[PDB]
Amino acid sequence: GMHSITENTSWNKEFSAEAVNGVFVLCKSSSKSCATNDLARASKEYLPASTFKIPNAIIGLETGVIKNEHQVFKWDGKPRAMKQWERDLTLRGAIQVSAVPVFQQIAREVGEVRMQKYLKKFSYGNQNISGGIDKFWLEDQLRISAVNQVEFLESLYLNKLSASKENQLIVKEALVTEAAPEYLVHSKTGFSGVGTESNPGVAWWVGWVEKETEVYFFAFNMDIDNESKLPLRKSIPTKIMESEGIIG
Amino acid sequence: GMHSITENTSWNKEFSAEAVNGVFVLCKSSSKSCATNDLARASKEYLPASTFKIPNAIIGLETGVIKNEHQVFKWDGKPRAMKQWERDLTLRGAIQVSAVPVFQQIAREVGEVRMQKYLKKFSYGNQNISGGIDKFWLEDQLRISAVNQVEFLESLYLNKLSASKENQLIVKEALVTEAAPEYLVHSKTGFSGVGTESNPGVAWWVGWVEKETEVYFFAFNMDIDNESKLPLRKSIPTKIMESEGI
Repeated sequence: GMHSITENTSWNKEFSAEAVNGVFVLCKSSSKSCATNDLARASKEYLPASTFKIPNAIIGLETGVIKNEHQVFKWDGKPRAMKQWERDLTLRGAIQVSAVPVFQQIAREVGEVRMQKYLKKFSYGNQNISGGIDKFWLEDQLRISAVNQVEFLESLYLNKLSASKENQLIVKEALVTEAAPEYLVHSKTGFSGVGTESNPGVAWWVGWVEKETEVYFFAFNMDIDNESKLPLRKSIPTKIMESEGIIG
Repeated sequence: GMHSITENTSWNKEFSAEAVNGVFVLCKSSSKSCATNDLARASKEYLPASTFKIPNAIIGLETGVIKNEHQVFKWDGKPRAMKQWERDLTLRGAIQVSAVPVFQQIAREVGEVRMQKYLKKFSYGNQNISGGIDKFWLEDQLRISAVNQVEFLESLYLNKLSASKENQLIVKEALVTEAAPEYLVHSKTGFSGVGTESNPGVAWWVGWVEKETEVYFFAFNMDIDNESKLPLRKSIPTKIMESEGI
């Protein structure tokens, strides 16, 4: 509830320029002041892909599966699907390089019962974790909208998720992607893949920006059927936020 | 403490090149593996200046003087020593720009008895807060060594100070100064001033670097009698950390 959202089709400019079907949701201060290029798509649910590392990390910490912020996730030396992952990682490292196999093992250890419990507590999308504990967020039935991502991140920002404050803080530091004296960005990407014939994949960028004493929450997604379009998931939102005087 | 520290006078190069008198302490993983260019100076206590914002912030939160990490520190329009501080500020913003007025008010509200209690729990330097509740970490009185800085920051890193884990995490995020996927820096500057006739001031840089799965704790100070030398408080420790692959 209490979300107040205004459609502003002038933001479509950055999408049509690139022939992208997508949505940006941007909120100033709180979910009581949000704008989007597309009201319908703002509420449409998509696979979260690696944006699911945010709740997964919090759940891993809450359940004790992740011992504390200093746990090192060791590589067993066996092939992983991206070279970036073939190394020992911190929790922050694993989140920042989107190290799927690290979070797959976290998920397995959390287990279905506890995972379901926390997604209900977090109101995380359709809360559908069916299809395999180590892959549901990448290829099964879990879906969440940009609106819901914004409400979830706002809760995280405020430490109001149903988790310890210290666990929320740990995950928040892990999400910092830009730090300057008066400008701080927390963000996470996701990418489900290129989809299938007439069923595109989804790319995400979600997070929040603290500028001076203001805070802006954001969530972006787009249909994607070609990996070469992937950088648009950051550049389109960056341009919109620049046009609003934010990126700065 | 349990610090194991080795003198390496090869690190003196980057000082004498710039005609600087100072010390660098650098530890890999923990205080059990540290190196310095000068053991004696590494243990010598100096005025912390704005590096004191780290314990002061923690104590601010512990005592409830700081509401929480979302507290805004409103400006009241009265001119301040620096333009930069003539705006409202978050906790992080105030630390990052070293907004002394903000922390003076925090200190006053904390009070002597509590400030003393906490500096004792933290084993923070000589624990000398005499000379006025809002003055003691500037101009003389309180002094801390580079070694003690490292030990304190390692405790903070590990959430082992006598303070809530929450409050430590809040202050740790306020100290982030560089963020990349597998490189994270937490750091804080200090600079007491240019001081006097061979009673020079002190510049500090303290913090830690997380690179891949390793962590490095550092503390740097140098004598400074000329505001123009101030960039060296970063460049000398940068050159040394670079030479070690950090």
